[PDB]
Amino acid sequence: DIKLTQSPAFLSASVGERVTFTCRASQDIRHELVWYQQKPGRGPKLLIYYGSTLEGGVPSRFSGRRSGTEFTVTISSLQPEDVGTYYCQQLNSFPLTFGGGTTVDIRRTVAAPSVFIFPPSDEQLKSGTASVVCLLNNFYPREAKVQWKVDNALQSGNSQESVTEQDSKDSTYSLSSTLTLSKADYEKHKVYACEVTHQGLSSPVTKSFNRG
Amino acid sequence: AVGIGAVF
Amino acid sequence: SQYLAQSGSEVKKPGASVKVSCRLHGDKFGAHYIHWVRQAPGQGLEWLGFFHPGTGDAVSAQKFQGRISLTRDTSISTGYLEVRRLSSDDTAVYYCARDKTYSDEATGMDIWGQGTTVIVSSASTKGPSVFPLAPSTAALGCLVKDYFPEPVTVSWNSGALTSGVHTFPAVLQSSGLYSLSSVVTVPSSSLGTQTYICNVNHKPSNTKVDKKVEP
Repeated sequence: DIKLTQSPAFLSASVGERVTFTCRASQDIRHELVWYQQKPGRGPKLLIYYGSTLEGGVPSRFSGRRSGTEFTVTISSLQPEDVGTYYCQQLNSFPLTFGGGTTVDIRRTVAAPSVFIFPPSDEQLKSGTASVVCLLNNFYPREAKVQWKVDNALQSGNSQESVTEQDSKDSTYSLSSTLTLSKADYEKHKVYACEVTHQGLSSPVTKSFNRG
Repeated sequence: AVGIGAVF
Repeated sequence: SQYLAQSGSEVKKPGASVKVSCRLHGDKFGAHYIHWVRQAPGQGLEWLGFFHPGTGDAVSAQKFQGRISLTRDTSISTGYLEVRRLSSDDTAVYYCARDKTYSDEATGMDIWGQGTTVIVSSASTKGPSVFPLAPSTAALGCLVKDYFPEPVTVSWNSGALTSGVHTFPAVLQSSGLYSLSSVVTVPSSSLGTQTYICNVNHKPSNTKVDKKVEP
């Protein structure tokens, strides 16, 4: 397999800022390289082929450049509709490999998440299970961390989380985390807390409750 | 680079 | 318009086989090469194979060789992707895509199908349980637990409440069942006064639940 190495993996910039990301082939692939743009929640779309050639419909803001085995795309001024993940693909030899992608988002002022904690419903407990949710709302830098503590004991492997795509309105992210215990286990402990660390926090915030 | 044969 | 219409979502058990279909509208089926590409949840793109829709000649990626087959039926302008001996690693959205086919060579995928999700799982179709996420500058929501397969849709007050709404990507529990939450942030002054209901729809199970979320 010819390997395509894309850098950086993630890229953030303001609207109207000039950006460039790179695709590097493990060996000469001539001009047989293509780019696809995948907007969030949608399918890939053809951007540039023959390494430098813009597909029809694609704005002049886009360009591409080949230097040897190194291929780059330049967006002269970044716009919100440019947001998504960019993949390069070599068409030179079988199999036709893909790069790992570069994910582009819009940079905004740093925003700390607003944190909320939800104890399980009495309804779920009847059923015999307890889900405790940690909400981290509207924080810009995508990177964020949750730690679950039960009577001040750090939990591992018993939780799951997911984060939204960048909100078009405020350019922020949100994250929800769920700690899931059996009803028997939930009732043996008092304090339930989620500890949040984020760039917008000079120190970690902890949200908690005592069941009962 | 690669082909699967000529179209027409 | 030239478009590619694919078959709908699938659920298959481990070890089973799947066959996806891709139909070309608006042009000659034999004029361009056609590719299959897949993307697993949270991962990147992966090339599977491509074929000559006129001749039937095809090439599959070495990784999948002997495990997949790419055919077509010219009478109906339709390509097919068969994947055998399925595992969890085969869960993905599978795309067919037309190649520009310049100079009788792979030039780039300029027309994409909408894709078909293929889920490899032992789970059987199950409607969700919906539990409130109760408030006490306030956040509330509903937890949508234990449903299969995706998707579900969530609205708030039948569509009247949009601003501040966040519905999260589902996560896959060890049970084979999905879980998601949907939250909304409202003025805390609204709490004892405004009524908040989340509307949950799961078509596979034909479940539609409306749950009123109060402090």
